[PDB]
Amino acid sequence: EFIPRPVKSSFREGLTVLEYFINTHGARKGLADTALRTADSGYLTRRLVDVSQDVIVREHDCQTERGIVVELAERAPDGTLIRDPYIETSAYARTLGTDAVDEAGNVIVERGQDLGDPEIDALLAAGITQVKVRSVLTCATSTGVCATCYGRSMATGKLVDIGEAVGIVAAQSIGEPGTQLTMGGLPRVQELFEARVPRGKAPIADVTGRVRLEDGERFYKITIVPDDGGE
Amino acid sequence: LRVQGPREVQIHLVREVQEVYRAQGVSIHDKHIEVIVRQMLRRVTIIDSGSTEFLPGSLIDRAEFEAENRRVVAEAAGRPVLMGITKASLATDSWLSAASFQETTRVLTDAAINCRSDKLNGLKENVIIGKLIPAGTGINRYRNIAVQPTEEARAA
Amino acid sequence: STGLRSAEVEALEALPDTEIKEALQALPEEFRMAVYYADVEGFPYKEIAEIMDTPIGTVMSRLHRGRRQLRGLLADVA
Amino acid sequence: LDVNFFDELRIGLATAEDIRQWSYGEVKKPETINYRTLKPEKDGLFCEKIFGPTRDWECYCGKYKRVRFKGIICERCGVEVTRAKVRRERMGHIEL
Amino acid sequence: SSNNSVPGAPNRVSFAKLREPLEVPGLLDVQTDSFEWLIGSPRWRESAAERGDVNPVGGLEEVLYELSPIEDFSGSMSLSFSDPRFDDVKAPVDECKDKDMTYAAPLFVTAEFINNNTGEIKSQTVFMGDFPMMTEKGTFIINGTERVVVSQLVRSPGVYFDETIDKSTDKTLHSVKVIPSRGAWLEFDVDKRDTVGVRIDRKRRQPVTVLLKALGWTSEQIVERFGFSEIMRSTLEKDNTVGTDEALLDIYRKLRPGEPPTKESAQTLLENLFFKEKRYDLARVGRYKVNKKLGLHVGEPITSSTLTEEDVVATIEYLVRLHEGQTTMTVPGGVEVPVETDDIDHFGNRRLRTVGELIQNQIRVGMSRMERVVRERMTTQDVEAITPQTLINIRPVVAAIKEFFGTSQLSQFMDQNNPLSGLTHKRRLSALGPGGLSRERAGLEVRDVHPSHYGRMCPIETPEGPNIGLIGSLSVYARVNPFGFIETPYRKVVDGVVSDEIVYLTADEEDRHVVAQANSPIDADGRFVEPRVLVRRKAGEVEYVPSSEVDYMDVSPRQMVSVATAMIPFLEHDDANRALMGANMQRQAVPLVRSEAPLVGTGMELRAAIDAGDVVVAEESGVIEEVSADYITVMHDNGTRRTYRMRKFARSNHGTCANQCPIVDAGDRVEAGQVIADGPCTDDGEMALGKNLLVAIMPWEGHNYEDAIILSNRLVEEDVLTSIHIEEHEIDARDTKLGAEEITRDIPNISDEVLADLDERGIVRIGAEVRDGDILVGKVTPKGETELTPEERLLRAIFGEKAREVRDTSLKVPHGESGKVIGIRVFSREDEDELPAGVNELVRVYVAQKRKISDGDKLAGRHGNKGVIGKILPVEDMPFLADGTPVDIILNTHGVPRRMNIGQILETHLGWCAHSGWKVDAAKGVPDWAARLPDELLEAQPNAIVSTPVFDGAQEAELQGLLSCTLPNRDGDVLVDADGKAMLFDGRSGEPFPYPVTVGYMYIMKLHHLVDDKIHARSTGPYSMITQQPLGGKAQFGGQRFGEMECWAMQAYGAAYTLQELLTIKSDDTVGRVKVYEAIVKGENIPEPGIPESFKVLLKELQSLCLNVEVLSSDGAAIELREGEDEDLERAAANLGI
Amino acid sequence: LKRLKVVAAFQQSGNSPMGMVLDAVPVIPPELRPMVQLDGGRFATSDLNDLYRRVINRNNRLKRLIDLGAPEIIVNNEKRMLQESVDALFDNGRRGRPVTGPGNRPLKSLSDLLKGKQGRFRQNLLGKRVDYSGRSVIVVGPQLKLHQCGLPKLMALELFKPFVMKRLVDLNHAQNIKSAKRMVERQRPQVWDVLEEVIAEHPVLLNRAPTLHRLGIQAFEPMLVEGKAIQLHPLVCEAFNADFDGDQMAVHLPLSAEAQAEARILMLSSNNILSPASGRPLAMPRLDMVTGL
RNA sequence: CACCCUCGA
DNA sequence: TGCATCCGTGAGTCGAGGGTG
DNA sequence: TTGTGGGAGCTGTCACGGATGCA
Ligand SMILES: [Mg+2]
Ligand SMILES: [Zn+2]
Ligand SMILES: [Zn+2]
Repeated sequence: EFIPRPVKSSFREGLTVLEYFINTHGARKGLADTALRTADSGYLTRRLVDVSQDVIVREHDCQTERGIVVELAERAPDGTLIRDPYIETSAYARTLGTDAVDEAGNVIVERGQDLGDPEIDALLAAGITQVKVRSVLTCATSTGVCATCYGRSMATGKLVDIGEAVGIVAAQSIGEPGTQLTMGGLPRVQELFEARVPRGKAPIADVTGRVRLEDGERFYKITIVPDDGGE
Repeated sequence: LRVQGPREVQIHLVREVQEVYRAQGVSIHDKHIEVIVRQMLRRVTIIDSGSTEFLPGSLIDRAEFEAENRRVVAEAAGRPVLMGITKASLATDSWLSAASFQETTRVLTDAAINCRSDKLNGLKENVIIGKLIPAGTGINRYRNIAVQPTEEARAA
Repeated sequence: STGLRSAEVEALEALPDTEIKEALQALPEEFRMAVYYADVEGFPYKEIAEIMDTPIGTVMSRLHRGRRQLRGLLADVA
Repeated sequence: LDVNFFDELRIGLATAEDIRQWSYGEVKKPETINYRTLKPEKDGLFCEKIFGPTRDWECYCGKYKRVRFKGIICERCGVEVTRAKVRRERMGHIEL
Repeated sequence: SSNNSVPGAPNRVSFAKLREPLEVPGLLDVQTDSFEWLIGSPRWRESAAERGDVNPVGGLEEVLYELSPIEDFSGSMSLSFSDPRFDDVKAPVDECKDKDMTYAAPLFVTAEFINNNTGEIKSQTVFMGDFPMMTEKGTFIINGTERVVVSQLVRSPGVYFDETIDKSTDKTLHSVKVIPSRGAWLEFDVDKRDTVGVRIDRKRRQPVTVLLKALGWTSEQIVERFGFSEIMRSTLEKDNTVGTDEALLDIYRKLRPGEPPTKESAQTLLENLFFKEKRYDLARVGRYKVNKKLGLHVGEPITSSTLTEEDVVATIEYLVRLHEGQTTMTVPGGVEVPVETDDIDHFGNRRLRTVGELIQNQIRVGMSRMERVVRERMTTQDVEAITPQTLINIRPVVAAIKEFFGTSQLSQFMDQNNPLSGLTHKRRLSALGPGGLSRERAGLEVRDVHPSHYGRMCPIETPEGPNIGLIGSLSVYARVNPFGFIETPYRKVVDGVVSDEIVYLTADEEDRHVVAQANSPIDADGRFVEPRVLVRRKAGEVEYVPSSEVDYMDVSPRQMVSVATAMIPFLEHDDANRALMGANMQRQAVPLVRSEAPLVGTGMELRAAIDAGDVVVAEESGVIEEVSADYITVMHDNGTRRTYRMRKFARSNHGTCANQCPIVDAGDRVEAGQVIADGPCTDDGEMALGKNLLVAIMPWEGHNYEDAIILSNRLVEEDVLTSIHIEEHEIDARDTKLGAEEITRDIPNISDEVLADLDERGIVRIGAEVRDGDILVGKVTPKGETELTPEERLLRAIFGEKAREVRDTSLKVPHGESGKVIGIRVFSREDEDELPAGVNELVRVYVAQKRKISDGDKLAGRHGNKGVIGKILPVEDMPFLADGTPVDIILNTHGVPRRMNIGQILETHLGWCAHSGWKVDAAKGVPDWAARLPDELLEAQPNAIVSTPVFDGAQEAELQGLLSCTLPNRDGDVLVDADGKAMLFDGRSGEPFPYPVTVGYMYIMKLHHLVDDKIHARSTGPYSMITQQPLGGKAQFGGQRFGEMECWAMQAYGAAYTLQELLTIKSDDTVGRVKVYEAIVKGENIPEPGIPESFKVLLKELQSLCLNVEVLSSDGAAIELREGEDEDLERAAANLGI
Repeated sequence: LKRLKVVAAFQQSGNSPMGMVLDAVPVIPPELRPMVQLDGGRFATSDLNDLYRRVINRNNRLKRLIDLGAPEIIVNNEKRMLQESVDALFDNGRRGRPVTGPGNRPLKSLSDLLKGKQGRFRQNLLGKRVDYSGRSVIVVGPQLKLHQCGLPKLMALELFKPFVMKRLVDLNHAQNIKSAKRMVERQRPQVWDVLEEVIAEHPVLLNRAPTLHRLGIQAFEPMLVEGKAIQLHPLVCEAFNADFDGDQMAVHLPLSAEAQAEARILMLSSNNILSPASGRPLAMPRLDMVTGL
């Protein structure tokens, strides 16, 4: 919690006795919480390394036409489009499977390009708001993954070589800034990666239909009448 | 998974994990989380054993399921599953990797009962036995390169 | 008894003495084989004679004379 | 002696026949070693007769002490005269 | 200011705003008072009788009273113990440290035996054993090493209630446990279902009504007391049986699984479990706690302290009413006791066992094991042929004392880096250990700072590592209650009038009152000037209260602070992390050849140094009669003499040098308590842990980048950071299976040049200079006939020189170690010396090194600002002031502001102020800033000695004013402006640096982390004979671990051949490593790696578990992993000339 | 389903369930359960030997009871005790309270040799101690290039000991190789002028724990420096998370040509400039440089 | 050999 | 035979110094 | 191989999943 009495003094003026005694509590709590957080991070990193160490690049191209749709930008009612913040983590460093239609004949990208910064800027200037890219999820590689579906290598900047073991690199990349997650936090990451039924379970819609809300006392009741004619 | 299909659960999990790592303000590209998620959907549950020797409810590889279906359709109710990284690591084909990872006693008992023979082709397996790992410079196409000067340079 | 041996010590013990070796080479092959089967390995005299398919007298005489030659040739104690 | 190029590794339950086949002998006594002489006791947990000789090419009672007599077994103590490096690969057994 | 309580103490003018109404107590009393209570010393006798306790019972006296008498089964004979007496010490402290003995004294007891049948009495004096004694420094000597017994934090015995939310139903469940000082626990828990179960000795939960009826309470009598509570009624409705004897036999059937029951044995066992003082004992602390928590008896009768039935009924009623929650609770006879759950970490419920109580608890086990043998011999020995001597066996008592002082977690190797480290180690409080909590049970809640730690346990000083919060230093003014509770002093206030009466309060007695603050305004009459005062409340509530409700007031600021923490100037200007780091790094500073008291300090250095013990203090007033580098002889006023011997170049436990030097001259008159000679880190009486260095705060060519530090080469040339490090090497000649070893100079195959520094014995000569690999002691060992090489066998058979066959096992100097040989100690078996079995001779050689400051050595100030030395520039390259004075150390700017230790900048400003001196402008009175604090600080000469007490001392405005009064240098120039900065000149180019840089004087320490101790490398060395991997540790010349994460990194790189080389030919391959060495020596290519031996070990260990593991070939063929027999003989026969 | 998962495995190619019961207990060789000598005639106790000793004692007492015709109650007690002792030998503490030793410590069972962080797999198979490796405190040394590092003279001499011995025998400083070893150990001044030659273009690996990503190990070209500290380029700190508040780093020496090539090409310092996680620059000017610019 | 204590990043 | 309980897993890396059984 | 005799230690950890044992 937060104590109702704060530490009003600055460390230039010098804290009083009680201000110092109260600050020490939080200081030591933070030290101990970091001591536990680093261990949890190490455990998760080890589990990821073990679950992903059979994932290496084993061929040049999956040749699959499947992919994942990435959102490059969304637009206001005004002509100005807002740049999607995920471009660096979702769109950048990918290879696309379907060329940008651009609403005209102009195909702004060839199938399999690097999608570097100039490609992203050219797609944003043309007015294309969504793209489809090759994804490691939709690869049909028999063993491991393919270089073209994976994307460029972050370190080298070029297309990933074959011998690269992207599984361990991915586990390290995910687990290295693990000691920075503070309190919905790192336990949430563990709950997701361990495929656990969440603490607070919010159900989803089972089928398209018309909803019916029933408000009782501390207990709701939602009933959806489906379109297929079933129960 | 059971409502919207696996290609949607992959997006959901990647989005949630990246949502946490962005709430803390960390630049992690989605491809790493996708590489991790890909291994959580590599198995399927058998509802009806059918003509194969799979036990129902047991988790078998998807490619293995399809390939052994082709062998028995030449002479089968599979449902995609989402399992945790621990349960996926313990379900590997190499008993040595599973024994070195976690829960050694149980893994060893189960492997002895089923008389498991480890194919001995994995990163951790080759590490344990002291063999060149099957990655990087250990891949066959890289490790068996032949090198000799050209004749034009051999003359000089 | 045996210490904690490094690969360095193990590889260096596998090398020849280079001083007793020369003295063994200076003796004729007969004296050399005689003293090898007598003092190095530890065979009895009759067994050494059976190995060399020669009588006892020649084995013993070669042993004694090669011993004297090696004693006069080495003369190195520490 | 090994090129680290083999196909597979196999595990399974070992039968009592496999256990006795592995073993080079049976331990009958809880004794470890004679404390006055620092020598292993016969039919014990460290017995040289079943496990192997502690010193290279040396039997228990001291009859054969050199590499000259190798591969043979001393008839007075039953100790095989060979390298002591076999004391880490020769298992025993206990008949219950 | 003067602080003249210590005679001859140097004058350290203080910025203290307030006056000290109570002085710092004996810093070592936490050890000495406990030990003196254990012994029964006249000091403790007078103190206890004077302190108000007219019940003097020593620890040994208590154990003997509890043991006496020892009656037999027949009741015919009895043995009583009395009068614990100590004979004089066996050997002095230095003698015991020299001869690997334990400083001890004999223990005698008067053992009176009485035979009732014949009615005869035989007293005697029996020898109990050698009781190890505590030195004057509060430490022990065990087997020649100095040790400290750290006080252990343990929960006090008593009844404790706790609140636990339900796992599923969320319904709050209240549990309670009764924990004795010794005996069986007693737990009472409520369940999810409305049942009240009693868990006795952690057996299956039985209904509480079973125990109630087992005590004899009938059904109608049991329903009455718990009538208002329906949970007890609901449990009685769900009860299994109903009755007294049936409940007794039910308890017996529960407590003993697989046993036919009986009502007689049931009654006897249930009575013996909790109500017999033999098997069960609630200590005086436990009885006090239960009588204060249940209000059973207020007349304070200490007798009958074992699980009274009314106490059990009162605990059950407390629990059932706690589920309700009524404040007022009164058992029949009780007195208005509140109902609430107990805080386990509150220092009222968390006591500490000091050294005396731990030794007493070990002696208790020893004496019980002795009593067993006593009663065993009573039956088998013929009467009238027995004496108290024959009945008593002192073997288990000696074994228990030895086991405690040797293997207990609370007996610790003393930290002897400097006086401060040991002083804090003796006042340290540890939570782990036997009797308390283990490490896996140490949750985050036990480690946090508690409000009851205020003035008892310092919150700042605690380790950073996995022992964080589990280890904490006692507060300055605190002391330990006879019950084991930590008390603290407060000034009593009477209707807003603060008095000079000091009262010591425990954690319980403090939460009942209102404690004021030390910095509250107080007039000369002793009353609060302000109408309201800021105070602390029961639960740690800080609030403003009118001055008429104040009960007590803090005796001083820094009352919540430890010794080490109270030595950080401007503590309140530092965050707790860096303050903790500074307090922990003050104990890691090494002693330097010359000590230098800090230019800016606190009031703690003086008394901390004198109470540490490494300083020489006069026991009685007199005139010095003689002074030598070896001793000081004083002549008292009554004619008696006294002499103090000097520790000269004495090695510490951690290799630091303990050296003492006299600070008095012949003819001087010294008072009782004055410092006569300085210790390792003492300068004229005060803790001098480091040096005052001229520091400039600026980035300099990246050599101070990222906490690196730049030093002036002057510090190397003048030896201002040079220290002395002594190391003790040891070797023994003993007996082997082939014969006896001999220490001799005659070494086979060694030149006479290498043995040049050896005497006739083969020992190096005193004063010789030895380097890496030099011989210290020559030793030869009878050579095993089996390992005789074929060449050696051929030589011994040809020449027949079968005389004095040996091999070289001589002691050598480890890698990276050199220095001058200081001394040689030698013990022989020919001469009568105590040596272990088969050890004929033992020789120790002491080597000292003068280490100057160097690259990579670790420096640090008092504010948590640490750093290694990146570059030491020549004195010309160093930036210098206007008058050509070069700075000594350059600390980078980027470090300071982000760590939140601004105290270093203030220390630097005040250090320049004290180095150059000042004079406040007296024209037109005293300025407004210099009016409040400074009285004698209005002027100060150059190199003045000043102190800024923490939570007191120099205010920011006063430092700002002093920065203007800076006296000029010898040339009339004021080098430092009022901003604390100065124009420096780049000593490399010459052009002056553009902007002014903050310069001043800072106290810098030399931490005990030096490159000479840490650098290590290993091409090839020893291997562990089990897994055949390289050994570990710099001392064993071991290799570096390539852990799992390193292999992950190597794989992520894809460097397969590197990873294989690291795991096969560098670690495990027994034929591949020698092959690699042979290939590198002959300049050939590196061969192909083989199979790791640890994998073969794994296979064999799997086979040990009845697991048939077999490596298969390409197609189902069993592969044999073996050696090859004749692969070695070919090269041998070839190099012998076959 | 759960029961069939067990039965169907036994239903194949012999593999009788009889193996789950033992008529003979295998004994691990003595070298894997050593016994060393202490001071005063004391001996060290391998827990495995104590467990085997309890098993053998109880088996012998059981045989002596059988032959003596004891009451079946006592023989059953002895059979139960033998079963429990074998259970402890195989996995102690798995069932019931563990078997204690000196100080009530649980005896390390045969299962403990493989379980846990310090078992065989994780402690001796996945990671091992290596030869030709050392460690030391790191200092900054901003003068060297990105691909270089400062290596103390003593460290470099110890690491390349066989290389410097070979080069000392190449030239006539040493007559034979054993004299070369003695000369290197005595640190005679002829070695140093040789050392600088054998170091040229021979990369080393620098590692700092915890190795969180692959950049925690990087290859550098060693430059001989004076002192006992490892000079570390100020740009790689962001990759190593290494400050100079007392940090230590370890040096590994690759020997084989493939390993040296992997160091020069795959692990070279100047080759890894970008974070493999986000592609952002890591060798970028970090704090001081920043202000300087 | 195993276990324990303290400490460093 | 339907769950609540109990039990059996897992919980950071590397390094330095000192002990004893 | 004979009047009597029953341990030392400790829960002061938290989260999770699935076989176990019971109502
Ligand atoms: Mg650091
Ligand atoms: Zn693909
Ligand atoms: Zn024999």
